[PDB]
Amino acid sequence: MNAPDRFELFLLGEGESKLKIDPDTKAPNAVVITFEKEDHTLGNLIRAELLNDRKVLFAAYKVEHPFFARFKLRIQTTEGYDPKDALKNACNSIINKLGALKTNFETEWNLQTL
Amino acid sequence: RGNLMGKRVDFSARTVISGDPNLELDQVGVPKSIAKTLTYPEVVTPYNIDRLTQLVRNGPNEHPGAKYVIRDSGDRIDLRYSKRAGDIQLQYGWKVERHIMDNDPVLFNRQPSLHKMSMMAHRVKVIPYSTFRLNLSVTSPYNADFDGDEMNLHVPQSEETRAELSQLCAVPLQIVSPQSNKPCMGIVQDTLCGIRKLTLRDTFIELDQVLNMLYWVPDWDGVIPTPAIIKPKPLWSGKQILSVAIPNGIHLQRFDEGTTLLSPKDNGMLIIDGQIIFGVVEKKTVGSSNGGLIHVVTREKGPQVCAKLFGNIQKVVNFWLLHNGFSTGIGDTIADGPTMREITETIAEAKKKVLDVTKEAQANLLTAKHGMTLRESFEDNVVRFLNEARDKAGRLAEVNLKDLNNVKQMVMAGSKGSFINIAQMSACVGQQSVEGKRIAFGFVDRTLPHFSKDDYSPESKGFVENSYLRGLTPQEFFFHAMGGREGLIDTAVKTAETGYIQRRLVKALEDIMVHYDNTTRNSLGNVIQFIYGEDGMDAAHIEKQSLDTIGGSDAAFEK
Amino acid sequence: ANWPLPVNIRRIIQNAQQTFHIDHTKPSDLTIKDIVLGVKDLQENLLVLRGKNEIIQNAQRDAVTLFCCLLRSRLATRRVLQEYRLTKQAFDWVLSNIEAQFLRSVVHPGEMVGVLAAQSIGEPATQMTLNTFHFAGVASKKVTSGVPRLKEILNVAKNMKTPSLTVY
Amino acid sequence: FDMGGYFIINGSEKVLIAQERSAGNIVQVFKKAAPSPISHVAEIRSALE
Amino acid sequence: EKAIPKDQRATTPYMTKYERARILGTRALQISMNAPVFVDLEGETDPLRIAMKELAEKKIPLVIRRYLPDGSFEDWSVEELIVDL
Amino acid sequence: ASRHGQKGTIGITYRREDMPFTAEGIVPDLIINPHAIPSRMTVAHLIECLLSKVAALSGNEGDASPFTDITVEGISKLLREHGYQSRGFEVMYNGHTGKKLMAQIFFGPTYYQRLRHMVDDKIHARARGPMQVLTRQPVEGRSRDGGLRFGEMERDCMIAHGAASFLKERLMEASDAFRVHICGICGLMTVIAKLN
Amino acid sequence: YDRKVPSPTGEYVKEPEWVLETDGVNLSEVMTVPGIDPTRIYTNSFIDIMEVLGIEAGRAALYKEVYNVIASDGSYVNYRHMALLVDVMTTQGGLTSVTRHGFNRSNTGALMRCSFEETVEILFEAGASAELDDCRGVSENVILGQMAPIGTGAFDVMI
Amino acid sequence: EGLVEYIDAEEEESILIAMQPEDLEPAEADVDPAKRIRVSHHATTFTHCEIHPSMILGVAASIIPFPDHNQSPRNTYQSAMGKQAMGVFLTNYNVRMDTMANILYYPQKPLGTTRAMEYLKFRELPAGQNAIVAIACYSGY
Amino acid sequence: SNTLFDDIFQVSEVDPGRYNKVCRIEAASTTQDQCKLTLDINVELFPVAAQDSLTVTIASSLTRSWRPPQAGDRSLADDYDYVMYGTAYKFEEVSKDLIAVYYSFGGLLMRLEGNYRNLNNLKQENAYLLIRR
Amino acid sequence: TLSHLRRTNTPIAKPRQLHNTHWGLVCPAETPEGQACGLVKNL
Amino acid sequence: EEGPQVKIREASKDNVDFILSNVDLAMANSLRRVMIAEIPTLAIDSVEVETNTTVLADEFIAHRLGLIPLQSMDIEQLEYSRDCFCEDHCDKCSVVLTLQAFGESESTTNVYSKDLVIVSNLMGRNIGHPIIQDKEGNGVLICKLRKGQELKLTCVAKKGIAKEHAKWGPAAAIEFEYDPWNKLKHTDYWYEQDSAKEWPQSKNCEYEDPPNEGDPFDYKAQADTFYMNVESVGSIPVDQVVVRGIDTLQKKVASILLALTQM
Amino acid sequence: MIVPVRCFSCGKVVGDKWESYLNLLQEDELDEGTALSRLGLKRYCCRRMILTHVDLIEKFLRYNP
DNA sequence: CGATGCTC
RNA sequence: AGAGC
Ligand SMILES: [Mg+2]
Ligand SMILES: [Zn+2]
Ligand SMILES: [Zn+2]
Ligand SMILES: [Zn+2]
Repeated sequence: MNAPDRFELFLLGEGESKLKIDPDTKAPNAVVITFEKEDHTLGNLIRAELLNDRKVLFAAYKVEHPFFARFKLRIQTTEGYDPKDALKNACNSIINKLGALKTNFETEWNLQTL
Repeated sequence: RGNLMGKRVDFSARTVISGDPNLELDQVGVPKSIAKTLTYPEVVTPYNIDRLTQLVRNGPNEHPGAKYVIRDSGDRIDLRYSKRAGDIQLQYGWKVERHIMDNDPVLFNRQPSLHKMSMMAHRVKVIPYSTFRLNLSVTSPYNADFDGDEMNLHVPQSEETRAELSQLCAVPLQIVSPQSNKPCMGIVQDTLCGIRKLTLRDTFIELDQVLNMLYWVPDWDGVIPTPAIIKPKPLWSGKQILSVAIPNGIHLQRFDEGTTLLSPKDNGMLIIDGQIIFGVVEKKTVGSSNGGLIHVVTREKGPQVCAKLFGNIQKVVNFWLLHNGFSTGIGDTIADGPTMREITETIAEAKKKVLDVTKEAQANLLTAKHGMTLRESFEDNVVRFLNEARDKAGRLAEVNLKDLNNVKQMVMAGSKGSFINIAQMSACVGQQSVEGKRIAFGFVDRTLPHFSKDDYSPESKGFVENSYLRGLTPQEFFFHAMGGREGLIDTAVKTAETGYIQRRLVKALEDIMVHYDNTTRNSLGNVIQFIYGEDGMDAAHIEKQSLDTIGGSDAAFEK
Repeated sequence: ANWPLPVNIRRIIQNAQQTFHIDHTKPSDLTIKDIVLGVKDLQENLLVLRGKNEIIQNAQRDAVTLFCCLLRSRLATRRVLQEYRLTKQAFDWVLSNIEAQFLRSVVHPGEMVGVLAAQSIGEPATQMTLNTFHFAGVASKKVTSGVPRLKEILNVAKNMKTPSLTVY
Repeated sequence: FDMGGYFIINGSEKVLIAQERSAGNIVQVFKKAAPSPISHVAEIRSALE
Repeated sequence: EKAIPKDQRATTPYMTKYERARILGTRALQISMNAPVFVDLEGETDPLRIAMKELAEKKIPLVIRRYLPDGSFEDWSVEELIVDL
Repeated sequence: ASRHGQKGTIGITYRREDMPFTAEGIVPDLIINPHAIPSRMTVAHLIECLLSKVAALSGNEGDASPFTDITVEGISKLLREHGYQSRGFEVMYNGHTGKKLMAQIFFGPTYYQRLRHMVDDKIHARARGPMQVLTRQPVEGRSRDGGLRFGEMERDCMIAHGAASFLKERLMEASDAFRVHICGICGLMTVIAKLN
Repeated sequence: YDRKVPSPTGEYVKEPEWVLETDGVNLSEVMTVPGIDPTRIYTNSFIDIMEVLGIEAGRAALYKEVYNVIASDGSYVNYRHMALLVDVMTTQGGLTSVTRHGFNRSNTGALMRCSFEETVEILFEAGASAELDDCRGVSENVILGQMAPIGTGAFDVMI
Repeated sequence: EGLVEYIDAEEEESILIAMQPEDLEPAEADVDPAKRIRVSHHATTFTHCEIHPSMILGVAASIIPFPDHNQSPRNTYQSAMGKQAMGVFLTNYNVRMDTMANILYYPQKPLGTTRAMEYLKFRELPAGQNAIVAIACYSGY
Repeated sequence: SNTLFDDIFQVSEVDPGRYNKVCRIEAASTTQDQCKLTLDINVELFPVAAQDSLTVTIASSLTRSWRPPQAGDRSLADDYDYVMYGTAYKFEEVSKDLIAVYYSFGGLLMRLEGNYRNLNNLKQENAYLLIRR
Repeated sequence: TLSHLRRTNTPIAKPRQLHNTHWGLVCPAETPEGQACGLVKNL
Repeated sequence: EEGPQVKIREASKDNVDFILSNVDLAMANSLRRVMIAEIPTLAIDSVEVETNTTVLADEFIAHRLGLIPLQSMDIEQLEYSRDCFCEDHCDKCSVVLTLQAFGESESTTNVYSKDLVIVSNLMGRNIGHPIIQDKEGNGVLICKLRKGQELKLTCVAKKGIAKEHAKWGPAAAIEFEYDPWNKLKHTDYWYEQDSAKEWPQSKNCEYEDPPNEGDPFDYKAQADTFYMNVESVGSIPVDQVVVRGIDTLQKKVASILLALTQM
Repeated sequence: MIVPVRCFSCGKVVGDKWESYLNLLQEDELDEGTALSRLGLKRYCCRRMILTHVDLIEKFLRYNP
């Protein structure tokens, strides 16, 4: 009866935009990104990758309530480094790793019988 | 009684309740359908006209919308019907019966309303799904659980009526209760269990998790505290990260058993400038306790800050615990082989002590003390022996439970269970009673037709030697069932009896209030007390304090 | 010694101790006059009833009797110097804090104390488990308690179940 | 799988609930309260079967 | 008549919570009904939040009639009453 | 509810991925709180689970009959024989992170019952509606769109709070309220209402 | 019995003492028995304490009894609440019960008393003596649908 | 053949009943600590023996797995709820025109059964499902 | 500054009071026959056996938000194998000359007894503990 | 259904209590909670 | 090839056992999640009932029809109806199935997923064929019919993901384990006497060296080796369940990268 | 009341396995546990699916219309 | 002359 | 009446 449609988990509803970049007020060179229609699959993966970057000082994600998909990603980088750039590299790093894994599996799969 | 003192009312709602770890203490989860039903009459002023026109455009089926527009004639325009429903151009002085929106003060209630705390103003949070959602720490004043319970919501219709709720009846204002001059809300369940676990000396957390826990606190200053460890890897202690939830200027000192400022057992409590120095955080600290972290925080920083404190502690602990986990299985009721051997024989010597007193009674050697029968003194002894037995066997079991034992963990946290629970589940259920006496001879000279006549043995008169783990025998079962039945009859009687008592008390004191001369009078103006409670102090603004002149030796006073 | 009283003095001290950055190494700038006469003035300034007449003057004096007993025991010259190690600054602040916190602790005319008292007793009565007391073991301990007793009391039962004398 | 034992009155399934009563033609003696002038009482509730 | 003059007023110089709640409510009702505001609004639109500011800046032109149990009363202005709480 | 006086509602629903998981990829259909266990002393619930797990693994019916010689040790010995830790504990991984949970979970099948009276069959809300003929007060029932009872006990809580106006509003604006004409002399409702 | 007694050096010390517990009551007669401490004599029959020692002693013994019921359960309620209840039962000079026999007979408003018990009959005798209801009571204002002199309504607000 | 007999509470008063057949009357002359403790014999002048002590229970209580390992009121609470549990009340549900009917899509016979359930036709008309359940502190929901 | 206190201690006892990652150490200085130490050490990352010789150092510097080590070119007063940061909580005097200082390293407690603490160990939210060999 | 068909009612010293004599005759567990507790029985 | 490494242990039409080395746990998990929730498949999303003289209810049957696995090999060459420019559904966004069954024999007649007949124009792509892994070639018993019972209905199968409804799951159970010796100390074993004796040894212990009793705790160590077993329902082959999982995740990460360009 | 299509917990297709299970029990004279394992129902969630299934449809088809 | 609150 | 905390 009061159940939201299941498409509302992965589908942006008119007005909602994927990313929302809000500059953090508490810390310098810190930003807060609101990802709409996303969850732990992207939140954890991106946050865990940002940690591998030495110029990244802070990286944490949270899903404020389970009812809604939206998560929040806080990034604080060193002076000179734009947190948006750190997010970009984190993403590219992931895709490169994913690309490699795809080929590696395909190569191994083709050696197999049954 | 049914029409004047109380009556059926408009702007009311009712549903099944649910717990929400992500809702604020003073908040209430309102199903969008309910929000869409219940309305507030808002007058058109230049301050709101822009919002109101948009809400009127949204109509009765979209949430931040409305149903009915009242004009300077008193005629309602039904927004769900009406040809001009999408046409309406608002005028000042007109009222708009808008839907219930986020942050509206509403009166939340759970029956029976035995308290002023069974009715509290909450901040609306319009949410999906069919249940009313509420913060777990608001559970106790309401005396609510989530096993099918239903709660009532009332909507103020006046500006002054909504002021009364927000300024008098609001949840944060109700934290420290005048009933027992202590807080009436504290940290419960998962949060209480997890907070102990998180707060141990062994509990250390790494950067990746720390930053996640840090970010979870909304108030967070954005400053990463320096780790307690800077050796091969930075490692933050549990106490450290939880201290982020505690505001600055918070001081708390306790002392438990062997607490010695060097707290060897990690007991007692020491919080300085809102940094937990030592001591495991449990019920005495974080519960609804008299001198607790909660009582202190409300008195020091204020209700609005203390209400926020529930959320911050909840958010960290719930998160840490979600990633730690906590369970309970049949394994946590299992006591060690050697322990059972002791338990079994502890009961054997008890059975023997009883036989000996029986044999003594039968030999006419037993002598009763003044005031009681030889049989009354006998029965008194047998029961003493039989209770000692259960208590000894239970202590034998509790001692054997490892710090990793989940039931022990819950008891230690103060989240659930007590000694008896451990005792009855793992060691021995014990003696059963009906009318304060052991199982009576319902049949002529016997408890059951499986026994012979004139049998006063523990087994014969309802002593459950076995634990719930081992299992009860048919005799033990039936006897425990007789004890249980008595408990249910009493429950049904107590619930009724106390209800009538409550009504009488309320009716007899209705009209007593503190007048403008600090005096306590009734509707006739008759004096009941010249100074309220003999000091003219409000009960919520009072706390247990030591009078340092009364005690100690004469020399110690002098020194 | 432990009794419910308004104004947690221990907490006010701890607050001054941190706020003013007290150090148990440097001597205080206080005086016997500053301490003794200071706390004496604080007492002369505690209000519950603000009337300037004998009856009310004495009524007011009575209400603060126990709180001043606490106040003196906690703000004695030895303790202020040897225990607390307060400065004039931290002392004058403690004194002004108590006065304000006390006036905040006072009941507000309007408080519906009758309903409050009724519900304050009525609710825990509802929470009472078993008429069969913990004294049921020994026969010379059997006195009617719980909800049955509470009923005997409230009705002013002429013929009570366990009439007893306690002779010292 | 139906077990019967019920009736069908105007299409509605009716159960006759078993009724507990004290049996008749039983002699039973009772002591009477402290104020009462009668110490004990012997009673029979003689019924025609 | 009956009354009590400004001098000899023995009641609390501090505002009661009940006095505050009614004061804030009655003023919020007026603000909600397009009545003039005696304070400089700073993005404020909520009748209660405004009344709270009008109380904070002591610009609420209202008087409390404190009744004593004999029937007599004491008139205290929102301006003179201490709002500690 | 379980078959042990263990009644409870759905708090939330989670999809397979957010749910915690076994290294076998087994996931719960239900998650009950450890806190429902100690005080309730419902040891049979725990025994049933252990037994049902061995039963599901062995393809036999579990004998959960009362006065028998079946023991937790007996079940435990058979469960370990199936390659599981004898007391029903299982290593679980956090659905969100994939990381192993520090604590092991008592996991296994248990017979649960779907009970009548669901939310949608209980949700009521009224913001003005039908009034009773005699009293001129809101009707009684969800089906008839009735008003919720603001009983005398509820009245007491509002008195204790000192909310005099909210109390007046509940008893007037919401529910009743009527305008009658009173005589200044006899003070009776005998005044003939000839409006306009 | 256990007793906290000040030692010759100042500190409170446990000094156990012989105490007699009785089945039945005759306070007046027992207190005059030589060898007892008539100052310390106690009875759970607060009515007997009232009859022998006075209304003020009755009040003390009445609170002592109410306190004990709450304390026996392990519960704690602040003194002032029970203090008020006891004082109410006490102000009339005797022991006023919290039943239709005690408080409902009091000089209070006709409409405020009919709200409890004996509803119809309370209103009949009110119409027999032709009672004037103050309307200064909670119940009457509740019945009348007016702002009662409770908290918010205790004072008047003027321009 | 007079191997079994009908006894009322009045006659129950004149007889001595054994609980188990064997276990209560064989002979006398080590044990399993997991098994519950029993009182042996002492009274050995039996006139009757119980068919099965689990027969002291009735319909609702007969559904409970191991009630002998439960606190007595939980067995009572369960008995009240079993009647609120939906399953398959009868095979002809599709043929009856009745005020309210609640039918479970996929009823499941419990993995944990009672010997008394055979006579109560529970495994043939169930009122629940064997849900894989974790006792855990997860999201705190 | 720099340093505030330094000494080589002799391990008397190593007790794991119902813990598996932490141990409470009892020690006395090799130099001063009056100086004592009571400290909780994380034996999982720094194990300490009985009768060991450990160099205990108390410093004050090598403030604001914590930055991850970042190997880059970062260098602090660490030539040790075990570092801790904590707060001072009690400065009790144990008879005339002897005095004791209480430190908490996120709940890992430290008690240092002696007399030469003097113009060094002060009332600070600061204090770093450094242990080598 | 089976349960309803095996129900008992007791109209009007200690009827609500589970008596020893109930053994093998009336269910020791199955009774309603409150008001009807001990008066509504099951065979 | 660069970063993460794969090593297949077992491979069949229905399962893949593999060691996923040189990967971050966050990745291994995000991959496990995406295989469960975000791979698009084809499933019946609409049932129009013409006749139902069956013992079962319309929606009961309808619910089962959605659970029947259908070929989802060429699922990428089928549009999501919500993106399709048609009025409701078409061949660019859906597959239409027919179920016509009548119990002719006195004996009980069974209705199988083999009985669903594709009526839509597939346009040469491998889609909508009811997945049959049955020995007898029947695959999934939809329902049973009596002497003269009848079932006549029309099914519209649509593209979708498990996140919306579990019927769209290409995958069944994913076995997932790392650090079989608990060297990382990521879990604290519950025990009575001995954790080692009481906890059964994992099959993946053979693939890692034991911790060795006389060794101090490896604090710096992190999980980089994962033992997995991806099980396919049938709609998509096992290799593809994994590949498409890697691909879907890759796409959503690229989606975020592109959203940054849009600002 | 027909074998559920797919196991509630994991999703492994079980609707195609009932008739096979029944023939394994009757014709092959095998026991439930080996029968289930021969159908490849390794995890206990898949096992409870079939083993606990009560096929009420057969009783329902017995009704005349 | 009382007799828990709520609900279809 | 019948039922849920
Ligand atoms: Mg409840
Ligand atoms: Zn007239
Ligand atoms: Zn299309
Ligand atoms: Zn499965």
